[PDB]
Amino acid sequence: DYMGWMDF
Amino acid sequence: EWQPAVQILLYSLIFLLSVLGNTLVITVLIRNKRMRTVTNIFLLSLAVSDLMLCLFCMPFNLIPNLLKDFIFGSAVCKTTTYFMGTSVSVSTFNLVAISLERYGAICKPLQSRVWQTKSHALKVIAATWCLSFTIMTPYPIYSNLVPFTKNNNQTANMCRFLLPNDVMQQSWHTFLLLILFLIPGIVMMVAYGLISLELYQGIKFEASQKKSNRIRSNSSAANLMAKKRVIRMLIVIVVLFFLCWMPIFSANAWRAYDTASAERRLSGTPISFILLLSYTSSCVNPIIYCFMNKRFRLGFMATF
Amino acid sequence: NTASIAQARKLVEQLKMEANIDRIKVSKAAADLMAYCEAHAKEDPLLTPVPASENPFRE
Amino acid sequence: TLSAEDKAAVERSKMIDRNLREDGEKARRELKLLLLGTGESGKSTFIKQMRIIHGGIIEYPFDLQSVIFRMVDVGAQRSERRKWIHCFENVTSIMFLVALSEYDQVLVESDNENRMEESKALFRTIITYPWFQNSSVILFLNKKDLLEEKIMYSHLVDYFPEYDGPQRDAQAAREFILKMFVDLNPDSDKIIYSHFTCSTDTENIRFVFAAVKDTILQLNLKEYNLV
Amino acid sequence: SELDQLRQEAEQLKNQIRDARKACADATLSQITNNIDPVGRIQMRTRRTLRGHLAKIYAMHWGTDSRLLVSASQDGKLIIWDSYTTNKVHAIPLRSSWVMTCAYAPSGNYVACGGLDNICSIYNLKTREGNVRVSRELAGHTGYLSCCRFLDDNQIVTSSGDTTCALWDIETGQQTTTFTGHTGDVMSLSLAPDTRLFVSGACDASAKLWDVREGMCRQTFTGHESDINAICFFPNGNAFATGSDDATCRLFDLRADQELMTYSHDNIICGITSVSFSKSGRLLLAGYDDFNCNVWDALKADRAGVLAGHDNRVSCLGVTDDGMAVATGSWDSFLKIWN
Amino acid sequence: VQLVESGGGLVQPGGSRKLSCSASGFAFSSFGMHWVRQAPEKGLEWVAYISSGSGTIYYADTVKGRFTISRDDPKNTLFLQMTSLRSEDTAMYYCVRSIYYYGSSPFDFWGQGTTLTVSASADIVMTQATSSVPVTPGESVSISCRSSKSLLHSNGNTYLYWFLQRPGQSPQLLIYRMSNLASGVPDRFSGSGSGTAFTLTISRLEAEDVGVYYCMQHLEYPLTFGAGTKLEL
Repeated sequence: DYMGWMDF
Repeated sequence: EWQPAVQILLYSLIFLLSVLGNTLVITVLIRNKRMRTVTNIFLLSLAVSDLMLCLFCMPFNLIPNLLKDFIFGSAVCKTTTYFMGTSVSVSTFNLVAISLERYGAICKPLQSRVWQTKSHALKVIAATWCLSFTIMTPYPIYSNLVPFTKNNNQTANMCRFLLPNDVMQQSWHTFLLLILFLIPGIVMMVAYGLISLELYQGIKFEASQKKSNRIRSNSSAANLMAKKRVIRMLIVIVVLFFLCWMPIFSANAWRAYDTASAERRLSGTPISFILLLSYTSSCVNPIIYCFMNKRFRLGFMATF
Repeated sequence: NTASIAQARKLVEQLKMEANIDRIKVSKAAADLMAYCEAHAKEDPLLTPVPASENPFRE
Repeated sequence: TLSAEDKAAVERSKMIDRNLREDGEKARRELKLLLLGTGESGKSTFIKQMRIIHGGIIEYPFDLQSVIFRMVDVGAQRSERRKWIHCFENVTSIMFLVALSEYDQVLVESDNENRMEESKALFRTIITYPWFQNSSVILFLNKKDLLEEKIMYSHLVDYFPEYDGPQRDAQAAREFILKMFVDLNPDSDKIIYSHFTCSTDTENIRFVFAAVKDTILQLNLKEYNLV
Repeated sequence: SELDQLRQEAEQLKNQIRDARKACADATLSQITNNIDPVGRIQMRTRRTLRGHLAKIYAMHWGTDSRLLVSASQDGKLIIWDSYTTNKVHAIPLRSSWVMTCAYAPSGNYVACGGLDNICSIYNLKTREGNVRVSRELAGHTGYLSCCRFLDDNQIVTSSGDTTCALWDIETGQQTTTFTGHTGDVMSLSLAPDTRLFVSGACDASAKLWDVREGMCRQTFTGHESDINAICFFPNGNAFATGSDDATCRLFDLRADQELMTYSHDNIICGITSVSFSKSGRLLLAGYDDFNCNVWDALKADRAGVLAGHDNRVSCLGVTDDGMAVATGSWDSFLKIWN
Repeated sequence: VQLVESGGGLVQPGGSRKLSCSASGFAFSSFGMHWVRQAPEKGLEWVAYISSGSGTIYYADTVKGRFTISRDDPKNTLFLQMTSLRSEDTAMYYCVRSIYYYGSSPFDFWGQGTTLTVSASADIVMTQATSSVPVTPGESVSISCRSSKSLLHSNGNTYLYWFLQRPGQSPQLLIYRMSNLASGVPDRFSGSGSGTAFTLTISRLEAEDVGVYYCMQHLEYPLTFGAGTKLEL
């Protein structure tokens, strides 16, 4: 999946 | 697909340029001890912040984005995300501090000599670092390496910040969107706008005195060109700041408020380029503030 | 005398005073400076290094 | 290790350090200025006019708008200035007085050289000393009213043939004098500031304040990587 | 009489002096010391960096104890340092910031300062009030004090922008002897060790040797092409070094009446700012407009070493009476002690 | 230069009193200040020190905590606020100025003193084993002092002091650092020593030289005095 990002 | 290749090319290029640029800035500024002005002191602090941003963001973004899996451990996830947040916070605050310096230096040029001194510049550095470390402490706490499974049956991990509650995550990213963007950006626009107004009123006064409170000046055309170039540099600074940071902080506001719809649309390549622009700030800054400046270039010729 | 030539006459008086001075040959001036450099080479803590106990600045 | 007496000596050293730093603060919050001028350029009357307008070496302290100005008149130095002018390497400006009446005056004491050409030679030498690359020059062209008299009696073309302007007009003549001084600077990045003043005019201290403000703006442009 | 007489006798006497000198030029110093073994490299290290001056250090003087030194900076302070402990013994708030010369009395009881104010300010160090106060304002010169040097607690020799030197009685605050004969702005003094003579350099590129007591200029030394910024006696009193804006030192011998040796190098375009001798006379240390001091073999004119720890013009350079250390003061506000 | 101590007198034990002294004729803020006390028939004892700028305050163990030393430098006045006063606090109290730099003479000036009447240890021991010497004018007399530690510090200073209390007046510094005569001391005084044994040689004695002679050490706080050899005419 891998849905997202690290905030910075 | 084509996106991995261009990602690798552009990340490799901006990494190499940011490392080379900021290490050049550091070696020039530590080698020419007479060159450590208060501004050059902030430029040293900013180059360190941008080297740390480069080294502890770019690989730990690209590789997990290429591989779709965080191959490092929870301790690496904590450390990396902490240094990311710290380097963003310090880079931002140092840009703000250079803006308020320049505001003092141009728009209150005598009254600022009461307080603008290397001791003050170190005090403001120590405050901005210690504040950034303190405020970023949620990152190495709540950045759990939440696990999942891919399309195959192998389990995989992803480094993500999950503050305990949705309202708490919204509060956090709104506070960040204020204190690391809107407040920096409004303070920068006020500082560089009042500077631009002052310099343009000087240009107007010199032109009208050339047509035969501000003062008669034998300005060369080179001084008018320099003042215009300063105005253009200040506008370039403000625009490149908004271009580098409105995408990421807007994406983070979207993820904070509409999490599913945001990650569906921005996850993978798009956010990889949004972050590539964010780190492009870390390359643009040493250019505008050091390589553009003739004195720093002369120190680079005068040094390694 | 208190006259408009006095700045020249006083200079002549000084330059004739300087002319009449006895002079020692540069051979003996040099030998004297050598003799003094030699006799004081030990009494020169810079011509040679001096140990850290004898040097008050090495502590 | 230190004895009780060596500790109290170190404590005296550190109290002296803090006095030195506090006088560093005081000596840095004061802008030094070097007032220079030829003989009969009016240093006395000019300073006296600033003194009534204000609310072998004479330091005149002025304090304007919370900023303190240390106007150094080096007075009657019978000395070769090349040997001590580097004391003023740190000053924010040279203030140069020239009297606009000097064009008609020739050096009665010695020869017949123009009193303005000696002032030109002093301006050139000061502006070209390497110490004053970072200092600006503030050029007070004093006694404009005596020039406003002399022009009726002694025409400027007779003394400087390069004057293309009219023989009637004071403005064109003092514009010419300012041109003839501004031309002397080869360091075209160095802004010469100039004012036309009279012993009647109280505004001269405001002009000094604002010219030094502009010099500090230029320096802060250089120091802060704004070209 | 007339200039067609007196100013031609002056020329004849100058020619007679030069002829008498060239007759005295039996052999240059460099020929007699060609057999002297060289001093090698005089490597020296910064043992102390006295930090606390905030403007350009202009002059220094070691006390006879070879431990305390005063130094003057255009912040308007004299600082007296214990060089052994880095401690500031006194900091004297000066009436005029524009200091250019500094002296320590050989007893230690007094220091003197002078500047663009035409005063040599004699400060008493040993009051019962425990503050330094100005004991005398010697205010009879009419150009800046370029050098002050104490002969004794009652006597100081002074050099000014006015071409005269003056010997002062401090007790009575008045000149006891005025030394008239330089034409250039006279720049530096050094008293001889016997204190019976001193030598002075001026912008006329001449050095004059004066009898303190008689007042007569016994001899005039002329080999420099430009102003003698700096002057120091060789420690026997039979020779002195003269540093000039021509970027040379020259060694003059008081009894050869002649230039013995010149300390020059093609790389050295910067003027000499200070000269001092090592206690044995064997090293001549020169400060430069270049941010360095060069240590010269006074007998052989080889550059035995360079002191390079400064980032601005070295303004002053003193060697302690005991020879144990070299102080170097510079326009970067730092006073570095070397040995 | 003047010190005038005041605010002594009689107090009940357990009481508290602020005795003070005011400085004139010197830059009091430049000087460090000591209190030294003298019980009615006993030797000197150092009470407290306050340096320039009120740093590095020190007390004796006999007065630590119970006494506090302060200075009003703008008023050039020193105050010793004593509390929990005791019978052993009955003494004449002296303001003693002190100044510390290479070659200074600390303890040079001593105020006239103030009497306090109360109605009723690695500290360097200093021994003056000879409590009395019978002296005749013109004789040479060699007062000697011994310390339970060598005062030769590694910097080469022997931190030893000599004081003369001429009878009925405040002590006066004779010698500082074993071998320097104070300002105005007759050159007939001389000091010598091995670092752990010391001798004061009053050559060509005068009737102005009779009184009580104290040796003191300035190596370590608490500063300690000998009992004092009395010269008797």
